[PDB]
Amino acid sequence: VERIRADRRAGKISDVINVALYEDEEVKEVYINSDDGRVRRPLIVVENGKPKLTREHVEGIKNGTLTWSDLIRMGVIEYLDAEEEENAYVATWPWEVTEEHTHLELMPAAILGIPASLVPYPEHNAAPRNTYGAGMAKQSLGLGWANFRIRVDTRGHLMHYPQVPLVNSRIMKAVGFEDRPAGQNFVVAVLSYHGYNMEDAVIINKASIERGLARSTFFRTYEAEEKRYLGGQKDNFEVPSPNIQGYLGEKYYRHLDEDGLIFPESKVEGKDVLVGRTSPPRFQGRRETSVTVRPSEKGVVDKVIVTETGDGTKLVKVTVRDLRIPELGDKFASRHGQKGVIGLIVPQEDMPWTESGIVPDLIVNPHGIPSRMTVGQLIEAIGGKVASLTGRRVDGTAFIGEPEEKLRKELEELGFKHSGREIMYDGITGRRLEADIFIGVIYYQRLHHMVADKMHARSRGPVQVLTKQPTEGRAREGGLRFGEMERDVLIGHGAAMLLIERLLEESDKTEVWVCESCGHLALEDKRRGKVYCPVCGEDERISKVEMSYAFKLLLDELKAMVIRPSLRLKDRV
Amino acid sequence: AEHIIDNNLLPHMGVDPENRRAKAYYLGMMALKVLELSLGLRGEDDKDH
Amino acid sequence: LGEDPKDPGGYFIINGSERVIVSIEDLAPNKTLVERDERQNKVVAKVFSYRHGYRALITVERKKDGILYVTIPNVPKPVKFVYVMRALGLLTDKEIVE
Amino acid sequence: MKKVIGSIEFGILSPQEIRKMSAAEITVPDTYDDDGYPIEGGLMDKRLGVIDPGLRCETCGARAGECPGHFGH
Amino acid sequence: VAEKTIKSMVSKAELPDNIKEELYAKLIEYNEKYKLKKDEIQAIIDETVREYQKALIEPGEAVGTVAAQSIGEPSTQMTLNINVTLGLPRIIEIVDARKNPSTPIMTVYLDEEHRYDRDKALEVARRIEGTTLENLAREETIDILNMEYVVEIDPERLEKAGLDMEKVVRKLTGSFKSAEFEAEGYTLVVRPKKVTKLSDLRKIAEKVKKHRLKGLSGVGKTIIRKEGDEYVIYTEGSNFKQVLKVPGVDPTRTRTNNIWEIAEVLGIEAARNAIIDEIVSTMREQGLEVDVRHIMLVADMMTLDGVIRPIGRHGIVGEKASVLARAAFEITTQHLFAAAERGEVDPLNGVVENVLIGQPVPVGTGIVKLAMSLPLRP
Amino acid sequence: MIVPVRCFTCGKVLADKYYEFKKRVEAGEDPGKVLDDLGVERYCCRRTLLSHVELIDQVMVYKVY
Amino acid sequence: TLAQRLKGKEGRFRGNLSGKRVNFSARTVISPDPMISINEVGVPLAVAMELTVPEKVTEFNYEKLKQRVLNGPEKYPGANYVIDPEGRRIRLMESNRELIAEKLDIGWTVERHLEDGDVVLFNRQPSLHRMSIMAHRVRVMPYRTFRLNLPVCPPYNADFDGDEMNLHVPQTEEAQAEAKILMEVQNHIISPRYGGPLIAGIQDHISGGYLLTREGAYFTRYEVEQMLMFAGMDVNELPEPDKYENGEPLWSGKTIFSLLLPDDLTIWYRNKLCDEPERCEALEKLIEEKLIPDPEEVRKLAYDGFVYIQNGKLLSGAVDKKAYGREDGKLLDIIVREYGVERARQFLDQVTKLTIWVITHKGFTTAIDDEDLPQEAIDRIHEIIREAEEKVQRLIEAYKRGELEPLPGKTLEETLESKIMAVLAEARDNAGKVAERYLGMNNHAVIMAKTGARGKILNITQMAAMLGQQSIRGKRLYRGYRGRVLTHFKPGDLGARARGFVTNSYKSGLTPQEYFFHAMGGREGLVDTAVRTAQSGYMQRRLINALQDLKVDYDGTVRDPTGIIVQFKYGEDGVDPMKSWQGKTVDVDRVIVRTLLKMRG
Amino acid sequence: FRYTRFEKARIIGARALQIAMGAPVLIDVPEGITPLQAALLEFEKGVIPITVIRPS
Amino acid sequence: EFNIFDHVLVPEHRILSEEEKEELLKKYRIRISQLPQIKASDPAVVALGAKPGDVIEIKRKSPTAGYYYYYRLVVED
Amino acid sequence: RVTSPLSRDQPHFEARDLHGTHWGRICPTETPEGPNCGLVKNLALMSQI
Ligand SMILES: [Mg+2]
Ligand SMILES: [Zn+2]
Ligand SMILES: [Zn+2]
Ligand SMILES: [Zn+2]
Repeated sequence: VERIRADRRAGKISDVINVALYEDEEVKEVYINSDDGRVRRPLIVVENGKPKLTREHVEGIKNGTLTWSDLIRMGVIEYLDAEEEENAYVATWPWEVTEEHTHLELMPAAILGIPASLVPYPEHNAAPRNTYGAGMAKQSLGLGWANFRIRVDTRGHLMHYPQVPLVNSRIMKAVGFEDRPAGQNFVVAVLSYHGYNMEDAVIINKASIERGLARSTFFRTYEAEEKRYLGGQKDNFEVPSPNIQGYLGEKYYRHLDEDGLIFPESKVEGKDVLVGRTSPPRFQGRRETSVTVRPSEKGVVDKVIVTETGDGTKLVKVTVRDLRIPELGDKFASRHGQKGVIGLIVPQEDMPWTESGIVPDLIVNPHGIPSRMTVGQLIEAIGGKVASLTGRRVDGTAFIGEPEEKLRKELEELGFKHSGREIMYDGITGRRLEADIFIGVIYYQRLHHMVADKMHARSRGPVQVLTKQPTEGRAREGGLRFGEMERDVLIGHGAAMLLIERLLEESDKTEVWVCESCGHLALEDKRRGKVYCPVCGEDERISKVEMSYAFKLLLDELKAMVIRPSLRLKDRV
Repeated sequence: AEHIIDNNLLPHMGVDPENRRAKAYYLGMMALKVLELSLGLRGEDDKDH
Repeated sequence: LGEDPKDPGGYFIINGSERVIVSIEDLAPNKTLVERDERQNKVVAKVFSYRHGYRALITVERKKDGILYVTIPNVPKPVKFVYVMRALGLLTDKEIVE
Repeated sequence: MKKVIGSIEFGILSPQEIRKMSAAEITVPDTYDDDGYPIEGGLMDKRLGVIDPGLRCETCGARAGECPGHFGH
Repeated sequence: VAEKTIKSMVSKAELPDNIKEELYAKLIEYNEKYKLKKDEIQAIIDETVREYQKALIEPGEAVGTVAAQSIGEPSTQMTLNINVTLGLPRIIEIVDARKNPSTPIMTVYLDEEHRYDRDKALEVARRIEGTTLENLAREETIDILNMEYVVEIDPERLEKAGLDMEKVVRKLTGSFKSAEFEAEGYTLVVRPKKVTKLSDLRKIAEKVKKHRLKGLSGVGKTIIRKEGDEYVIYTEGSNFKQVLKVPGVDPTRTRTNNIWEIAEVLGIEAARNAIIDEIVSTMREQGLEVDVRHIMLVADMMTLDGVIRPIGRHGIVGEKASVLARAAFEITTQHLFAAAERGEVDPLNGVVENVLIGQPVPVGTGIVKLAMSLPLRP
Repeated sequence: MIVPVRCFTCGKVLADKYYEFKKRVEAGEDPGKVLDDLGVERYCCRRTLLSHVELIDQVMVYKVY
Repeated sequence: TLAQRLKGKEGRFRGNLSGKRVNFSARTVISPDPMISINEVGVPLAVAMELTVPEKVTEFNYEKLKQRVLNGPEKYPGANYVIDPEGRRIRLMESNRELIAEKLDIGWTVERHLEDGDVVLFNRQPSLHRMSIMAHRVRVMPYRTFRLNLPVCPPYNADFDGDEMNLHVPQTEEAQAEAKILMEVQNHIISPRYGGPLIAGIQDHISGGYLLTREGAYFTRYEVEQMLMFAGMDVNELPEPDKYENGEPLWSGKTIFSLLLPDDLTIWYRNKLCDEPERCEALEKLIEEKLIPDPEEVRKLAYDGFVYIQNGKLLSGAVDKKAYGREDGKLLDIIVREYGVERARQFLDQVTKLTIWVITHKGFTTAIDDEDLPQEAIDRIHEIIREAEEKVQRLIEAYKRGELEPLPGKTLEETLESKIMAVLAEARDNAGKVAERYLGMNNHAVIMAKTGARGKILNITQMAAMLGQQSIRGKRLYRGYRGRVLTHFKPGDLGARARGFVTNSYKSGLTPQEYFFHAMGGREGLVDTAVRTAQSGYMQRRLINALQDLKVDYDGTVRDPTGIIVQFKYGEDGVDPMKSWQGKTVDVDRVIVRTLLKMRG
Repeated sequence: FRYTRFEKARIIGARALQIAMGAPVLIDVPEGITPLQAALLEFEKGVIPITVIRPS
Repeated sequence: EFNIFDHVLVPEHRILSEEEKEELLKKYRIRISQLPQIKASDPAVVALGAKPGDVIEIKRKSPTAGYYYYYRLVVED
Repeated sequence: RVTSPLSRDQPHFEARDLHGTHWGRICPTETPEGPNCGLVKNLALMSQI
């Protein structure tokens, strides 16, 4: 094992080979792995208490004369899989290495993933809070890609003024998050304000919103193809004539050009036609198959792309952009797992201000901070205030970040309180607040969970063909499901008439003819205007019974399963 | 039975009917590991490792 | 070419849609792991054999009776280890022992 | 007036009951032809109901969306 | 006001018997402290009667659905995972009427001769606890020169087991007649009589080591705790019938975790009481406050037919008279086909069937009947 | 992708002095002293100027028409 | 096939018969609104203009419905559809809105927009209990979010971190009447599960009540008038000032709080702030001796830990979770039981606004110095940690030398593990006590933890002193390499630090190994929750299907649909658990005390 | 004799349904109210004609 | 010997008379098949010497009402 | 992203929890919520395959 390790360190053999030694009184085994799928990490080789990495190697790396592969080649740094690491003894820090140590950790902060490194000071937060912050880091909005306008993504978001965090880890610069930020720095004051920020809710300044803070644009791309059918039939890109079937209306084609394509920079609403298309009839005039905006969505047409598919058919892609000014119900989350929707938009005159002339952009309730054990948020606020005052960004890397006490000392030296508390005045009364309010700069991210895309209201509309029940989804104007648990609470409340109105009257109410002789479903003949039971007869004793259409479907399924349900009718009174 | 033995019992040894000594030796190694774990000679294997 | 320089790549475009393959954390192929089932009171070793994309679960288990058993795919019931040892070419008991 | 369901009696359908309650006999496996019209004697025969809006049921005389459908055998 | 007058007024008042005694005791306690008058006592009695009338539950309440919701909702905040394993698995096992609960625990009480001193409790526990040969042995070694298994035991566990060496060798010799047992020093030597095959040695070696030398079957671990100046014995494993007829054990307060053993030994009513007690104890340990009326309703529904029944497809739901209610819960095809075979008739007297059809449910406002005189004018 | 015209907090105009601030920062000057010399006193305006990242030039290269 | 179309979650029974999608429903994100009553819900204008309620034209509402028809679907308040007595539906547009309006008569149906005072169903999923759906009153708001009052959140278990809720509009008169009578919010203040308050005050209300009613809290005339106007209390003249400071009158917070209580209410108990029982003992003795103590005598020995209300006047004590909190509010529970649900609803609506005004303008905040500790406290915590580590090392050495005594029923390894865990738990408790010693009542986080508003003392302990021992499945961390959780520790090391004992705190900063251990613990907790939820739901469904048909008959018995008597009397006493006093039939002592006080006062 | 919540709800629903399709109000009511509000006012005035049949 | 009724979990069991059973049936307006059932092999039944067809009056120890009366009908195994 | 072939509905208590061998290979904090907790993982920043 020692000879193989020495040969690998000398560069005689490849670095993919990993060797491990297993020693025991009963068994003695040596394992060598050189296959695929092994996840390894680099470690600095430590020999007799001295690491192999010296200052000369660092100088060569900085000067550019040495690369990482060169460092791997000399055996200074080696990749260790899980099997080889069983025999290793890694020191966490360079000043903690001894003669017993066999390896030295390169960067303890590198054990986290890319989204997990976005959180500043993760060691000062609870683990579930760090998990939530890592999860919500992928839901933020910002300048993700510079070529967003030419892309044809189905959904897209764009923050108008993205900002690099003032408190950020050094890994974020190397990863590339600083070039493509997804949030803004918010002046946040921890204060209870009129009960509108309780239960994780937040309060946002009206003037800040009107000045462009957290402004976002939502993109949606629609596509239309001039499909070709058998026999030479094909779709046509033109404004449909009023005489054709399926005509939506005159006002729905007001934005269409003579080629059937919508003009760019045209304001559109729900069910507005973007591409005018017609289709050949089935088994008459041509039908209408135009591509329209979603009923609950609106915006302005951004671009129109005219191209062809792989089969030569015409392809038209239309992108619609909608301005998303923050409002009530818009989800906002910090990097430390603190999330909540906007509870109230408060004018700047009513908002409190400090003795230095600082008005918070956001107000968070103090009740949410200590219960979740989030000290990293307070440290980030202090660091953001210090960075704004000094002009130098505060490093927030894990385990090597700027100490909290240093930030407090810098804040005290800058002329502010060490604790970050400032004297604030009430916006409405104008009097001094009895307590010094903690206020700082916290990086806040706007998430894609917007109330504009979540509000759904259905009264009546399309139903499923099979069950005669309301459809599913906001795009298809569907209804809300009244599940088994909802029926359970309705039963527990003792509301029988409410249950009848919900499950039967408003969902699938229908009437059927039931034969009173054999219990079979009678047949109504519209030709002769008579109702009779085909299996048994009984042209007279036929009664109409109302029930859910789902029950009729169940009866049909039971009959198809060679099961005869006999409905015994009873008088209402 | 011959087809099942050739194409199902340790295919990574091979499907050629000649390659049966290797399958027998691998099964013997498996039995040795089982007996070592049962008699306390060796410890359990961590699946999550 | 209309591409963002910061795009890392590493994905596929299928019919105009970006598809990314997610790595699967599977067990080590052709590796035998021994485990003890306390509820069933048995010792079972399992290996996953790979050959041209085909995976077969070969299981060697020993019950409370002290008799080893071999589980083979396309066989509805477990069979004895000695029977497989005999059918695999080892006739005499000396070869099976050695 | 109106009547409600008092009780439901279950059982096994007899072949005679299946024959009597059937509106048509199905023997052609094919459903639709090249033109898209339903095939007489097929599974989508108009005697069993209508799905297409322009179609008319031969047993009920009603249009799609209000014809309850009819069993075959 | 004399106590006789207060007692007469309490008896004359319309109240339950348990309320009457508590009210009389409270009135007696408050009479000497504040010198209550007759009118004050009468007003107190009237207020108590009014409060009792107000607390009565109105007819038509969906008590079963409310009980199910009030039991299931606290289970959404329960915690998963000596060796008592309470929590959501415990309540799941209780409501599912598991025949053998995981880690059974038997609570054993002692009479007046053993509940005061620790030595009597220890010897009662060692009598209850089942000790076999495999736990007493330090190591297992198969010997081939004598062609028989050899057993050695440590002195500490042998001394604590309460039986000496002679008791051990008399126990195996009487129970096993195929082979004889010889002993010297602190070692067991077994000698065969007609055993020659090596394979037959293993089948007789395992049978010897698993034979129970003393105690009750199914009990392997026993601990003793002190509470309320009394000694209570807690054992691992449940053998209620055997432990009931054991000297030095009080059978009036002895109970077990297994509700099936309670039903088999004590009765169905005792099984219902044990189910109620187990659910209440689990809820109290989890820190969730649940009214006992829901628990007693669940236990009464569980033991309606004289046997313990689960709440799943094999229990209360399985024996429901409604075909549609049975088919809607878990098994649809099997229940419907079984009803078709028997020609079952569903009277639609339940709630689920009326929900499915679209008829008013027989609960809440569904049971209210209205009448009105037609000649009505403003 | 472009510098905001006004500070998001108090509405103070900062876009006029942003390019001078960026030019002086890239020349090796202390950003705090540059902000002080430009009249940027409150740290909210300093937050707006320091945390802004210019990205419009990376968007202009892609034509939409 | 046919079998798969009937069984399963997506089958005909569960997916279409027992539960199905419904019409006249809406769903959007919820936002807080303390200004509306607990009986009201904020409905968006767009939602209100889409959802319609069919109202028949009668003699007393012909003009209103005619105006609704004339307004049209694009003008609020208007209508979308009109149904003639013949039964046909006519859509309303600009061309025919006048013709329909002049054709309106008795018997027509007008599908007008949602207006203020309408009854709708408000539901949050999952519906674990019957309080998950309640009937509210419609309040129309311009924005796009639902608005729910904060005290109604605990019944729904709803927060405002992106929660969405469903709204249902009943269409028939019988359904509307059933929702208005049975399912109103104020009718379900007391939870039937445990017979205690469920619709109660929460964190900010509790903190504001404590700030208002604590000792030394005084307010000026302007503040008192402003909070009275904000809370909506019907007060026309201020009471006599309690004291004068610098020539300006001042009012005690207890005096302002006493305006909420009824004039004939008397109750005394011990709250969560009682840390000196010797001070409550004198108050209890004074109350017991006389039963009508003088108000001046009570105020002389008043204590914040003992709350005493006499004839609606808060003579002593402070407001906390025991006042009107969920599952612990004695005052709210007494108000519900002795004054009805409408009086309780008014009291809750007034007190929430009053406490919100008090906490808003006084200033409540938390900062980084709330978890700060002096150097002596940190030194004591470090000494405790070092002593615990030394004890663990001594136990390990004793186990290695064989001197460790095995515990009954366990071997050496489990005995050593139990001893180590007990030592670490004792060290954590000692560190928590040391931290609690130096955190006074002036700290806002300590106020929140002690009053029961939000958080616990342990939460402050973790950030201040130390985190403690990280464990999964009730055992110390062991999953990793051979003999060690991490490579950075030596193999075979059974010490505290190598097994998941975090000596650092959140403020001090966790080491990478401690970070990994805390991540393991958090992952275990998240996995436990995500596994427990499914089993709890399955058990709830099984119980619901087992006990769906049981109900109380007119004779007090509970019977199955067949007719078999399950209980000859529900609960063996015929008492609703919702109306039961702490699980008992009748609270005799409370009735006796209240009647005696009423007759002697 | 006192009305239960279910009985009161059923009576109010029946009265509101009657008012919706005829059945003029027996007491003076303010203009612009719903039939449910009229039924609630009638119940508050104690003028309802609908009785409850109970088992005996 | 240890009586089965001395246990704290076992309530008092008493066999109802014919007139008492008829009065119980008349009071609740139920048939003999609408009562809760108890097996003939139950320890309480074999301790009381009852036979299938009888009704057992059970005096439960009610946590809420103090004493509660329950009735069970003896049925064959 | 790294995923596991195990079923999401089953509680894999031994597989969902963070292992000691995930140091430097699997991110300890970035995991999804719900059935994917502990079964869907992400590569560490220092991880090499
Ligand atoms: Mg939430
Ligand atoms: Zn017929
Ligand atoms: Zn038809
Ligand atoms: Zn500014």
